[PDB]
Amino acid sequence: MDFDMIEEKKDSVIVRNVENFELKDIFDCGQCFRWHRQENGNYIGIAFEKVVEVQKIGEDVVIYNINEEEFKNVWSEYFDLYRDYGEIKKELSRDPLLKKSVDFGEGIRILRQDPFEILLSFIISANNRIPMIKKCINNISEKAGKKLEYKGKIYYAFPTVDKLHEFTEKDFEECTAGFRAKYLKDTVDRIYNGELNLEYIKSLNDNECHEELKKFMGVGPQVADCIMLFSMQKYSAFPVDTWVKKAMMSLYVAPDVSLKKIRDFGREKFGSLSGFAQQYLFYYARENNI
DNA sequence: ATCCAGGTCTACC
DNA sequence: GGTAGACCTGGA
Ligand code: NA
Repeated sequence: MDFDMIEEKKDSVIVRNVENFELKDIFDCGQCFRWHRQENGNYIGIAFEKVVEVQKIGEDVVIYNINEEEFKNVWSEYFDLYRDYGEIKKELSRDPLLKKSVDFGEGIRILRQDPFEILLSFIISANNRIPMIKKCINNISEKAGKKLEYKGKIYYAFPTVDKLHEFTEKDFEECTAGFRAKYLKDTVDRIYNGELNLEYIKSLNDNECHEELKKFMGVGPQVADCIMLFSMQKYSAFPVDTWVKKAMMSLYVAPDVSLKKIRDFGREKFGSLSGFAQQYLFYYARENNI
């Protein structure tokens, strides 16, 4: 694990001896949409019906608004703290072409997020800009999510399946999902009536999981890979969006290679570490606007 | 303006 | 199996 012990305080939990953990790298690498950077460098986020604030001071991480029981059963896995990222980076760095990207995002960790929230979040992500994606997700939450209080402000949890099933296509359009509104409505319908079961899909091996996710309207090869990587821990995923495409064309493939060929090339080369390789590549490419 | 952003769906050889 | 057009929105 990438930490050694924790200390439960009155208003938070302190995680000691943390390694491969930097706030900007984790929250701004593209994998999540409900974490917001604070003036002081901290980040406040909403996940699993809770508001959490995270601060990094030296080798210690302070997670506000949670206790030890919550750290053990929810947040330790949320931050993927049981995985040794030093080994991941060591293996990937054997490839000189990946070195610069790994060095740039040394503190990245792949969060273990909720399948339902992630499914809808990435359907919204298609042919969209992150700022807009964040707004749409928060609007959806404000419209039907549970009220949460933290430091004088009311935050809204992501809606339950039952509450989201109450949405009409127009409701999604109002939250500004654009043309994706119909996809979100259809998807929530299939989750609600049980046509597709997320717990079942998450239990499948990487390839079968990917195929089932593509059954959802609005989900293609890229969105499916994001969903299984970010909420189902299927690490052979290699989501090829515009940024990863650019990164791969700069290092491994020609400018006329299809996205499918790029995905297959990446998965073949990086294997079980494809998802991690993709994140370092994405973050470097987007931040440096290659 | 025309293109781009965490693409996907539809029509079609 | 592989491939041009259309598609909400809004900052550059
Ligand atoms: Na689909």
